Amino acid sequence: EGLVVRCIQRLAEMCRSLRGAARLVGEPVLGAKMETAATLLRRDIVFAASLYTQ
RNA sequence: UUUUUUUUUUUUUUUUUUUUUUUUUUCUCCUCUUUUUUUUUUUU
Repeated sequence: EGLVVRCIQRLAEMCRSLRGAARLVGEPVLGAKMETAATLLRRDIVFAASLYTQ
């Protein structure tokens, strides 16, 4: 479980980039399920990163 | 005996206004027959 988190943060970028395409076309049927996936993917272990973040 | 790297949720907020129910048409139009008109009066 070291490459799973990196695969996750690679997937979330393309799902964050499909919204701009659905908005460009004008088809929010997919642009809504991409927003739901984007909010359904964000966990807290992903953002842990380093020790002295803040 | 299968390594290394590929960032992410638009920036902004400390804008004035001194009025008053309604609202605006329809034309001139043959009234039939015992009458002058009776009348005081009293019991409410």
